[PDB]
Amino acid sequence: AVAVDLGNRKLEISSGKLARFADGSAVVQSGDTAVMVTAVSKTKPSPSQFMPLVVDYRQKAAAAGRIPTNIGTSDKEILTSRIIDRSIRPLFPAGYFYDTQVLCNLLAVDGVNEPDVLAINGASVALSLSDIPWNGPVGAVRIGIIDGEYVVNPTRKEMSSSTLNLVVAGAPKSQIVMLEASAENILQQDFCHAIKVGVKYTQQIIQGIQQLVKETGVTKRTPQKLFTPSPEIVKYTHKLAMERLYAVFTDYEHDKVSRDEAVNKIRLDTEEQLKEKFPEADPYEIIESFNVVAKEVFRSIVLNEYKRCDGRDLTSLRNVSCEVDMFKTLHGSALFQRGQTQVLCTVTFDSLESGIKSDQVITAINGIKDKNFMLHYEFPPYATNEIGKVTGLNRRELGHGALAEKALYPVIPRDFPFTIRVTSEVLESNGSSSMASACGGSLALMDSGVPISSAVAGVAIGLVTKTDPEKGEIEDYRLLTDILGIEDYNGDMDFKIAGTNKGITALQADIKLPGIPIKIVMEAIQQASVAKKEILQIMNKTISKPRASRKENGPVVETVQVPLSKRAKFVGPGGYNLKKLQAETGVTISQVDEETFSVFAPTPSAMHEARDFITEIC
Amino acid sequence: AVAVDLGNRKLEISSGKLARFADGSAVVQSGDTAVMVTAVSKTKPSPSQFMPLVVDYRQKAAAAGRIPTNYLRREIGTSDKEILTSRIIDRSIRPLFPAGYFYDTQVLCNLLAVDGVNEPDVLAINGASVALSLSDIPWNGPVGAVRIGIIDGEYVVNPTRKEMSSSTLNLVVAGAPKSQIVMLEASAENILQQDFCHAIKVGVKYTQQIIQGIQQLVKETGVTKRTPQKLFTPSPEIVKYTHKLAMERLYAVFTDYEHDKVSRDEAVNKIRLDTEEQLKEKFPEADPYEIIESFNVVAKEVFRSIVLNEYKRCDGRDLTSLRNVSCEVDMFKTLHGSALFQRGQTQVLCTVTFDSLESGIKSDQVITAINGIKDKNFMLHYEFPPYATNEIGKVNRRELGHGALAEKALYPVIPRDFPFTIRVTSEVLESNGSSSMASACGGSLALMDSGVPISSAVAGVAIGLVTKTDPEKGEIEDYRLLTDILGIEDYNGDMDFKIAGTNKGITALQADIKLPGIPIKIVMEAIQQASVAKKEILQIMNKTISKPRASRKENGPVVETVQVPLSKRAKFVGPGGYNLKKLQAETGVTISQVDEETFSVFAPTPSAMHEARDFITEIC
Amino acid sequence: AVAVDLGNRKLEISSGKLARFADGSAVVQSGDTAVMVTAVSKTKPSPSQFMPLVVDYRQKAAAAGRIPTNYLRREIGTSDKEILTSRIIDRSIRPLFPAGYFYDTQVLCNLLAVDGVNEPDVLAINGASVALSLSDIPWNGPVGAVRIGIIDGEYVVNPTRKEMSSSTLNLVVAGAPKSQIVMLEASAENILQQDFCHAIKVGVKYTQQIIQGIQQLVKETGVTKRTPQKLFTPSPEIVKYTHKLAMERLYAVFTDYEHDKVSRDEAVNKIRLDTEEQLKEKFPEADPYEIIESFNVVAKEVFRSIVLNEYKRCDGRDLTSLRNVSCEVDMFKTLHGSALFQRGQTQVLCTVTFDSLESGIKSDQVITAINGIKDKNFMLHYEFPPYATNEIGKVTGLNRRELGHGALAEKALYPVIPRDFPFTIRVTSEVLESNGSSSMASACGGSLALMDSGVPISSAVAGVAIGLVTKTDPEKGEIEDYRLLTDILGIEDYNGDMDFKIAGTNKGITALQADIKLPGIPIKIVMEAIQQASVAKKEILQIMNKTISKPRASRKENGPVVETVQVPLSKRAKFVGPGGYNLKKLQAETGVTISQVDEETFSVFAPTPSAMHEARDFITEIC
RNA sequence: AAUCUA
Ligand SMILES: [Mg+2]
Ligand SMILES: [Mg+2]
Repeated sequence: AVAVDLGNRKLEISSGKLARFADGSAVVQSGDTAVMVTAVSKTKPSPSQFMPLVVDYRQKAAAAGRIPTNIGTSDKEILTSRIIDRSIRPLFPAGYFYDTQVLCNLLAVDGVNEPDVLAINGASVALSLSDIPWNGPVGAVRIGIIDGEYVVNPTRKEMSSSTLNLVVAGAPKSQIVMLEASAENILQQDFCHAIKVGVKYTQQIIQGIQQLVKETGVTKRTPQKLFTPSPEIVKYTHKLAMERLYAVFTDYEHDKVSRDEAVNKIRLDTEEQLKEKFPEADPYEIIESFNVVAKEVFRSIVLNEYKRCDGRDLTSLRNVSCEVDMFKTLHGSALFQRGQTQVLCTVTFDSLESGIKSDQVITAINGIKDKNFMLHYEFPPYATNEIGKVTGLNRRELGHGALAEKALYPVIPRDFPFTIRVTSEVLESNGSSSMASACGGSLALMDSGVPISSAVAGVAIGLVTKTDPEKGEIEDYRLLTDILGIEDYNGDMDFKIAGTNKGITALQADIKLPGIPIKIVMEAIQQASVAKKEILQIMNKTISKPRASRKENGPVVETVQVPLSKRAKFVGPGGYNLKKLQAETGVTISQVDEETFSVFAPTPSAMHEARDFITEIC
Repeated sequence: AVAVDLGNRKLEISSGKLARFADGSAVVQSGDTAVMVTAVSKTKPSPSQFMPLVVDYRQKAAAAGRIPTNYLRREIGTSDKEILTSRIIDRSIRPLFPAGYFYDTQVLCNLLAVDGVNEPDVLAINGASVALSLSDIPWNGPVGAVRIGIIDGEYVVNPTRKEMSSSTLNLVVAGAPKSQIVMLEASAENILQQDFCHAIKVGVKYTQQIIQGIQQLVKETGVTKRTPQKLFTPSPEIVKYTHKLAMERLYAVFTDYEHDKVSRDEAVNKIRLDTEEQLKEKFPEADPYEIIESFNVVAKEVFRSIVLNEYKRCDGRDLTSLRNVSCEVDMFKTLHGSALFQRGQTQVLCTVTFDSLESGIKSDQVITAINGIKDKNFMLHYEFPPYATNEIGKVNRRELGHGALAEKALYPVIPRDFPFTIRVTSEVLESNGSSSMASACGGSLALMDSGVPISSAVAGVAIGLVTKTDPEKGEIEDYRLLTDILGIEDYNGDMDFKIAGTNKGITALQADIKLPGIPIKIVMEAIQQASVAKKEILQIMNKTISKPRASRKENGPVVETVQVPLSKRAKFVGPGGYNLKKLQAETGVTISQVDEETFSVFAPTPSAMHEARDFITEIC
Repeated sequence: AVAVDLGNRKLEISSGKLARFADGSAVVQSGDTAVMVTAVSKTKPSPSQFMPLVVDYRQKAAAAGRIPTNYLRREIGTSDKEILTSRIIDRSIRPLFPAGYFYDTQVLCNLLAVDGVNEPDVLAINGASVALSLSDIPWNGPVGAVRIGIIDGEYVVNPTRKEMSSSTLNLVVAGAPKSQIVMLEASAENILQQDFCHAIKVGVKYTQQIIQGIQQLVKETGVTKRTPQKLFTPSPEIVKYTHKLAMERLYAVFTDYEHDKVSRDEAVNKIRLDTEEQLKEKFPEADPYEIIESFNVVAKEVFRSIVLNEYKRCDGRDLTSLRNVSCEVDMFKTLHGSALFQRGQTQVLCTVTFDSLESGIKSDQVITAINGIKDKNFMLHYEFPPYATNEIGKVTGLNRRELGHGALAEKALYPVIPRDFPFTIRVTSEVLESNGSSSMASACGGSLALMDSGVPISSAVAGVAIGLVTKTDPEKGEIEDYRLLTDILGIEDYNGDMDFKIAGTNKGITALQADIKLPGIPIKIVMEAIQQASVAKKEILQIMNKTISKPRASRKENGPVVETVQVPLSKRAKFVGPGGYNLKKLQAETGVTISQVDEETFSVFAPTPSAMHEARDFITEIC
């Protein structure tokens, strides 16, 4: 057991008592909250030609106050699993194509110490003490700002009064592997200092975990094969396809489909030559060698020539155009276009009672939104000309919706008369769809008449690094503004950051490298601030201020007087008449007093239909 | 952009603005309702040896687009109304795909906006036609879809929501070029056959106007169709070789009138397992699947040649004769109503269960709204267990579609203001075709056996079709309409024309046309032919039972209200209704408070009422 | 159309009327309750290398067939009672299928009618037997199934619903011809062993009469069995050659008492890899599965021969010795109650949480809550995470295994749970380590956690599993010798003949589930399996009593607290908000449950006293 | 999916 001190917090880490059959197990305890994290990795190679890592963070009695539920994973559990997955996936060795599952069990929760941060550290310790190949321990802390003071691992009470909710995962040598933040439109300088404080605290956790690894003997397994392309067949692919790929990536009038088809034309014209040259080569190895050669050729152009595949410099945006009031019956609407990415954002007002539901146990599972504000994000298969199932929601769609929701959350007004639901549908996808959902969402919010404090613009910052194979240190790098899909795919990170013209509201740094220096992170934040200014200026031309009032076809809430003698007929047997009227019409009726009822009509026409029934009944 | 005028209604078609990445995309707008339909088809052939076409119609709100909470909940992802609309769109566009187009195709419908006036389901069908027409996906001529209603004796094209609630007909017609009919799906309030037939002719006329507008939009756009990598149809030289190997043996099998479903299928499979192995030797390089489909083509042609040339079915009937129909009722004492309907080798078990009126409404508004209350307090659950075909399967879109059709058939004769919620359960114990239509006949018997005072008995039948078509002109030379088709005649036929009604009208219709459209003359004669069969079936059913029972069974449910004083309300109801909720789960009764002093109690059985009564008395 | 008389009950059995397309069909009727059971078996062999038998018992209504649920089946899914009934039917008919029958088989039960008096679950087992007997599916002799209850000290066959609610024993017996018990499943209210044993003897006598009636129906129908395309059993000459290679190596592994679960399995797999290559070159044309199953047969025979010949288990103990048992309580402060039970290499984490009495009522009370309400407000939730076996698996929802094991452990602890407890008792048993008996360890750990939580259970409950290794005549098929094993490991359950799980207090039996893999076993073997487990259970209760012998005098300080706060009538509208909006908002944001109990009284339930502070401030500020 | 906690 090792105790790590973090200011006024203490992190108790232990292993060797529970779940000893697993490849790796660890118990991380803070206060009275204990999380057991387990890592299991299969020994046989996976049929899939990639890393089949899955993280399942499960909560027992998932509610505020620990109400024991006792079928579906909660959205909070899904988001926590994605944060853990992003913290540990970069540190896995390349070619580790083995099925791996990390499971988090909430042994105890005291309602004071948040178990989500403990689960990330537990995943690090379980992997560190296991035989699973994994490069270096990571440390995860949460940084908040309470009354201008930075606090490490704030309690539940402190988090409720914090202007920042930032989670930092750090690697050895003060590297950063994961950033996930949501701020109440705080200054960039305050945001930058919180990352500096967080990275310092993760180093203390890392050296504590390293002490635990030193005490208990850890022998790493030897995988039967690491599925990385052979260097001698990678460099032969370079000879065949470098010139053709170079012309394609300097062909500045390509679009998304044309560039992809041109690359695939070279791939089909080179993969067959690779097969004859190396008959014994793995069929997947042939595929990955072309991906390796294409990726490095793509990045070499950016590093050497400071020019991108579509002919713009490292700091300029794509073509941005937007419009509002697309359709008459929508309460609010906006079509935001950025390059070849198109998002349709719709604002629908709802009754405040639609935020709560029946099944109060289920209601506490997903909670109640503080501002009665939610964002539903959809990524239809036709956005990328693909076939896919539309039932349910993906993990990626849930995560993208949460990021866009917390980007717009700081500017959403308090105590709005209606529940605000924003539906962002990605009609066309070429990268930064979630950030486009924030810009289009704010445009649609202003079009619907919601008096938001400021317009919110999001942007994605890419990164291309030259890393020496001798030590793994970064010597040169380029930061790209408003990256395309191919730049995210061939890049090192997807630094999605949103905010108003005077602050930052959300951040999600999806770093594919085993860690980046804090210097790069600071420069990416500054670079994104300038790009955010340009996007906001374009957005303000379409609409700069919220409309003076909501659309005339919007919802209306009015009270109806029902006498105590006639109320039996009004509600019927067990509320049958009220529920029947709420099904044939969208009107929601909720009793307020013994002689009055509150009627919410989604449209003025629905109000007329309901009013006819109320008079006829009474 | 092209505008099509359909009487007093206007249709707006546009493309090139939204979802430019999809193979095809279109926005269809009527009034303030706009629907975007996209069509994506893969380039590589699908591993499955058939057409993998899936239509997903999605709604962003419920109750005429007035429930914004609907698509917040990914749970309860799809409703029955969405499934039925997806099946309608699928039936309208599936027959127009080229034969052998084994490519994964998905058609997705997004409701951009709905005004609560114009119905988006018909616009979705037209949007699917435009998206496919403008795309590079190989697809035949444009399909126009309209809805025809009868309001105050007048035929209305694309009636609004208000007009639909007052119309005696809800008919959806999909038309191909040259006034062909691709899909028919109607629910009628027991209207006359002549009135029904006129609406089909009116609808076909209106669909041609839509096809004209879509054709102009296609002309303006530079639409170029892709060349598929391979169309998976058997080679003509292989089909012709299979013909001389198995035509005589298949002919003897289909002229043997002593075969049942299993014996005929086994005899056909015996020839298949004898000819396919010989096909491999003659064509070593042939695609293995091509061999399976070659025998299917030969068997289908031999099967149809007998009906056309000899006017005789495979079981010895003529074109108009029905199968043996036997009925039974009151088999089980505890069931409120029951009926066992047998038609040939098709056996359907129908059960009527009476429930409380409040049982039809869920505990939350959102789920209640998305799956709205039924027009009457009546629903039909349709089950197709795997053992009905001696198969193994998990315990469905097809069962939902069949149940909706059987519910549509029986809905017009269901009485109004019935004290209980009528729930009809149809279980296909044995399947040999027209199981859904047998569910309508058996359901009528079970409703009469349970004591439900239906206005008239309802019988349904399926009409087959066997055509000889010109290989060059594509025109129908001669055709045979078949009465009460078997399963094999559906499989080898051109359409499955399910139509139900009383002795004096038509209540439901669903034409599953597998041809690229059929002439309106064939449809009119199929309706007339089904009228003759419907009368004969109703005559047999009347022998088993001709009128509803004078009263419900003595074991049936009963409602009665008990008095609870205000002082005893706290003890009786309990903490937050806990005591009431415990009772309604133990004894099976349902207690609903109707006023301050009295509670209404519904008990499924008189014994269940006895159990709840004794427990209630000791508390009070 | 054959009627079987069982005392004052009748079993009407018929066929040839409904669902004639199925390979087998039968209608079994008792009183006014009728059940149709169908059996469909494919003719083409399954691509899998085992037996794909699935039983789906489906109901069309809940609460004795009062509230219909078939229409909502798409949304409500399969109820817990249906899953448990399917497992009982599966256990009754699975052992009688011939070895090597690798063909997809589905047995479907359709409840034609229920009168609320005769339970259809027993008729479904008999209907499965008749449907298989009259079908062409290769199946062994008919199986009769009865339920035995003890009402007022007398034994009742197939008790009604009214009688079952007054019975101290809910025992279901499935019997084979010649009085061979094939399935046992029971839940007793801490009854004596002598009374329990007599009920089994009575039940087997009644199942013989049903078998006689089914045999009469089969004879008059004229049933002809199909000939399977192939029975996938290893060739006798292939097995013999495998026994010439792996016999000595496997014998050394199983006589090496220093092994644990992982090392022993790794040692066996090392021999498996060595032998399979020699088998492949010796029999190149052999089925690749046949090579695999040949080693399994040889390894099973070597493993069992040591127990029979030498009376010693693979870990060195004797037939009656228990593995090491360690117990802990109060491992976490915030848990209302917790325990850590270890038995060899089987570790179970048991947690007790108290909720309000209204947490046992679902959302759709009229229809969803009808799927089940706990009698004593007590339930056990059993989880088997994939890392207990060091495996990877899907981890949302419960499979049939976890529902069955949780039901068994819940029934073991149910008799000792007190009555009129102020809170809803919820026990969660998570298997952290698995080496053969986790469901029984959930009963022991659950008893410890209940005492640690402060619940005054009548007595401690201990569960044990009894294995069985038999020597069977190749020609006659009669058992000539047998050994009963106490506290079996996973390897002994896998290579054994039965998984006899029984639990109870020091004075009686509370639960039983006999997972017999043989096609029936003599009643005397079952008789002394109960007796042997009585000795084993006594020793386990001695170890558990050392850790904790009596429940704690009071519940933990951080436990739930419930009391009522008065809300004035003039401001009740503000307190509840629009349509109870404020109450639901407070419940989601704090966790407290507020339920109106009078015209001015609201009962507040708080999971923790700290959360009650938050709620009390909220009520104070919102008046 | 279903056996299978080897
Ligand atoms: Mg077992
Ligand atoms: Mg077992």
